[PDB]
Amino acid sequence: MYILFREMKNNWYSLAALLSTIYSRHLDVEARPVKFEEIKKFPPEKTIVAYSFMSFDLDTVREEVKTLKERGYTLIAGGPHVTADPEGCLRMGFDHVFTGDGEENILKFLMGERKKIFDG
Amino acid sequence: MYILFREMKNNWYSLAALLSTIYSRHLDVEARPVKFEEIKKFPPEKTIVAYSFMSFDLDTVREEVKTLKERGYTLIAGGPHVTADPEGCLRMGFDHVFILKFLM
Ligand SMILES: [Pt+2]
Repeated sequence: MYILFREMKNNWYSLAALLSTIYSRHLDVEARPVKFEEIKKFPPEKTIVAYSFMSFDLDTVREEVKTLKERGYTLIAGGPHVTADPEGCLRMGFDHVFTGDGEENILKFLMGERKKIFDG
Repeated sequence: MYILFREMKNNWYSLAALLSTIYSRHLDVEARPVKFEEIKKFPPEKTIVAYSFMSFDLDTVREEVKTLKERGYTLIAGGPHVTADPEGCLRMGFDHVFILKFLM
């Protein structure tokens, strides 16, 4: 009772750090949370979608990815699953994947680093 | 330019069946999706924290479980890694593992 809470991981990046760095480094980037029905309010040419999921969700992720790729977005992903078999996620349609901690690696990506796999 | 984050938000929470209640039913019980670096401001005596995690990041869970328990927070848990060896998650400092029956 009395104010229940939630914690999830979704730890593969640090949001606060990400927003902080985008702010401090004067990058041109807009980070927003999104439900799949949300977009395309955003042009795929200018838009990157980042994914985090468990070993589950793999069937609907595989579906959402193929759709979003058909609509010509850029897809990156991280989290507990992506850490193990990042190659599958790459063969799943993701453009760039991030194993382990991707807090620093994601910033390198936004700054132009094109690696298919960012180690963590 | 635009980076959009898609969270899957899988739940052991039995949909809104168990959830939509704490909103609807509970005047004295409160629910909301949240994250860390928060939960600090909330009173430890009253607050419940429901963790969801994999075998990965099990060090961060333990580390946060050490801080929150020392501060007095009551922590619950559920998930794939909580399912397998809940006794381990219990020794980790979680008060109960997996819902509406408990909150009463
Ligand atoms: Pt999880």
